[PDB]
Amino acid sequence: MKQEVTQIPAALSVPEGENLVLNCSFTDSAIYNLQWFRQDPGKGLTSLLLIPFWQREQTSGRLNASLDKSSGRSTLYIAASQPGDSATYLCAVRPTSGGSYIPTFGRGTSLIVHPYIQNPDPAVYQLRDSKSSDKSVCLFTDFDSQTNVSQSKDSDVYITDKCVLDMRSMDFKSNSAVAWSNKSDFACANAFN
Amino acid sequence: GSHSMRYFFTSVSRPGRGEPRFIAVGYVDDTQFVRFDSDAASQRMEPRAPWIEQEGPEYWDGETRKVKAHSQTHRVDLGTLRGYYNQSEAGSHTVQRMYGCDVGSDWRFLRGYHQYAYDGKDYIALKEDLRSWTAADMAAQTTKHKWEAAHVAEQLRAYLEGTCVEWLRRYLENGKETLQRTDAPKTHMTHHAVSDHEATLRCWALSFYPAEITLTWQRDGEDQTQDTELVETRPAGDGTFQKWAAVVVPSGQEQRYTCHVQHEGLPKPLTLRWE
Amino acid sequence: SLLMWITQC
Amino acid sequence: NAGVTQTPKFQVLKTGQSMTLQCAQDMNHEYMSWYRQDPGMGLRLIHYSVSVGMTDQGEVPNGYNVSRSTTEDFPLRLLSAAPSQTSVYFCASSYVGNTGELFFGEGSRLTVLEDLKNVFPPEVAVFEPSEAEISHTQKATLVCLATGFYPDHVELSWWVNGKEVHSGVCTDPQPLKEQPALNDSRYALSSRLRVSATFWQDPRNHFRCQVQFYGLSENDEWTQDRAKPVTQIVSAEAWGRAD
Amino acid sequence: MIQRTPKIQVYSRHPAENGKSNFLNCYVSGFHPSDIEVDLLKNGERIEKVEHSDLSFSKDWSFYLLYYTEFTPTEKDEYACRVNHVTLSQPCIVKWDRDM
Ligand code: NA
Repeated sequence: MKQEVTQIPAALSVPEGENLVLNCSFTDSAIYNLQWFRQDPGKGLTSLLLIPFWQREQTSGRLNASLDKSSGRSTLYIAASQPGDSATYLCAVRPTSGGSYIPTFGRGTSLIVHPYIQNPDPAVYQLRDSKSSDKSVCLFTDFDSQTNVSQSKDSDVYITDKCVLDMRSMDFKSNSAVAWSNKSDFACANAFN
Repeated sequence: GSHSMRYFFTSVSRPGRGEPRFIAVGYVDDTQFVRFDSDAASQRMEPRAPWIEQEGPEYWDGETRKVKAHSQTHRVDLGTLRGYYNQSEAGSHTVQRMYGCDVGSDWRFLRGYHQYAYDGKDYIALKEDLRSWTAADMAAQTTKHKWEAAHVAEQLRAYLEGTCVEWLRRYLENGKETLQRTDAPKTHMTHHAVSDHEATLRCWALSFYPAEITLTWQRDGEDQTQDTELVETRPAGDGTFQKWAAVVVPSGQEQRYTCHVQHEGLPKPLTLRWE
Repeated sequence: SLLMWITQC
Repeated sequence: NAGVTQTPKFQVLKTGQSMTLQCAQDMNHEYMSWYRQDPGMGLRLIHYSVSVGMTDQGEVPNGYNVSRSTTEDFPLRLLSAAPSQTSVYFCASSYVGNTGELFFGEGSRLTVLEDLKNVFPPEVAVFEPSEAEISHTQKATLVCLATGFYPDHVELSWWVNGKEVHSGVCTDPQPLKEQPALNDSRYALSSRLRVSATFWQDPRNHFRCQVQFYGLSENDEWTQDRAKPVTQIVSAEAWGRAD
Repeated sequence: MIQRTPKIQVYSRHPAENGKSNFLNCYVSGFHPSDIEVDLLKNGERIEKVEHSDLSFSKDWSFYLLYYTEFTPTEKDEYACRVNHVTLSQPCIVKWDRDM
């Protein structure tokens, strides 16, 4: 049995506050341990939980995982999901023969936890450079999490992906996306479509 | 008959003058089949019995990798134990480990073992239940607590009851011509007139395999267990063993004594008496 | 065949 | 204690240059390994070791060399860097027993280029809150824009009145390509810092977006007419205002 | 660290017969620590070509080794085994007795 680790679904998208489940399956049950990690784009890997072949489950805060070694699967459970849980979750297993001790990793499951915007108030604003400057950027903000931000193709016109920010002291969170262009004949009105 | 597979490891620190020495040997019954020596130029687990030579490249690579990992675990252990015992770092110390499994005539699992020693003395051993530990002293209580927390006994129990017995069987079958062979002892008795009125009767068993053998002397029909000189079984150097048992008897009465030899190679036990 | 996973003392 | 320590965290190399990535661990781990992970791709093992004096190949050993003369260190050597080696490298270690838990170092981003004239530091600018956002929401969002950098080796941070802040901040997970039609396209990265309108309106508050760029070192040849694009901090600032 | 001094046995592989080539063995056992020096002697002189087994140990942890060399026993040539170890303050010489 040449080890193969699978993680389906490969992508998962849920609203914050919901409990969720990530799956891990492996072809060879003769493993020493199974370990769950987490990785954000441009960042490293953070170990979440480690389950040796002698344990059946582990818990760490809002995260818990089970290991069904005989049926070749493990399940990572995340309670009351928060937007910060957003990342690519990776499952890996170690072998019991060969003397290499080499882990086999699954491709991973990409998780996006959407924030709950209680009072949407979508709007596009124009912001000027503090330097002077004739320069400006467009800011699309306060839209709900169902809003899709794509880039109405047009080289010279840049549009970022949606981003979530939390104003923790005031229990408030909002989505935003930025757009700018080097062309003069560029307006915020027709920036996001 | 019954069989066993056993691995022996010796780790010796050589402070100031080199890395630690690490020697590993493996045996099926009384036959050595593999060896590793950190000082040899090879740096490979090496065959020592003919039948293991049928194992392919993967086997040798895997065993060589696992024995080097053992060497590193032992390398760390030497320093850990030195610390536990608040010992100087100028002295040389020795760590020994032995593990293996025994099967019966039917090749079914009989027992497992995993023992560890420091400076020629018991340090920690896995009990026969393959669940708990016997810690020889106080420093060993520290290792015991780490082994309970890390569930080392469960890790060992899986290997001893599974992997260990499976491979022992594979080897017994692959090397049946020699492993399952039984060389019956060649026996004879000598007589040496030691002093007036006495003589030594020495009963011999030579060229036998396996090493287990029972040599006993009786006077009339009674066992002379407490009055018999018995040497440690020794290797002949050709894969067979030797052993002798001697009794001091009064001169003119040597025919009242009988030497009995029991061995798996003999259809029935042998009785020897002086001519 | 040797033990694979081995634990430090 | 210190865990797994990898260095350097960022590095640019011209094709044919030598490079050593360091990996140290103070846990007496027997197993040490090196991985390379291309952006959006999986972890691929390069080399590994289970003991001092032992090294063995992984899935992609070509172009790399390793050594294990000590328990604590497992250095990855690149004899002659190739553009194909541009990737993110991770070193990972564990015991060959206990629970076998794996520990990853923080990662090393290496960029190999045929010519260093493609390296550009970022220009940074801070955009002030809209008066329309202020009156409509009673909040004020500042936007920082880092543009024209290459390689994508930057760390953006917000400083308010001299202290770094994280609340009310969100930075793009990844930069965008300024010229998507090109392989060596320079990049842009944006970030937002949202505060209450009254905090923005206070002329005593100072806001600063800083971008740490990792580029060339003081020991790199530079034949271009522009300033040498060395590792540096580039920042832009804005002060609160009542008008 | 309690040390154990070596037990020593000197003997032939096959039954000794004058004028017939054989192998002289020196089996050292029951010793700890493992470093030991073993020589085979012919009339008090060290024999050059001597080989030995791989280091192993018994249940009580003591080490054992077999040193051996080819020899041709005669009525008068004296064979012996010389051993030095930390537990010994002088080298220990055990003479070969074809009857033991
Ligand atoms: Na273990």
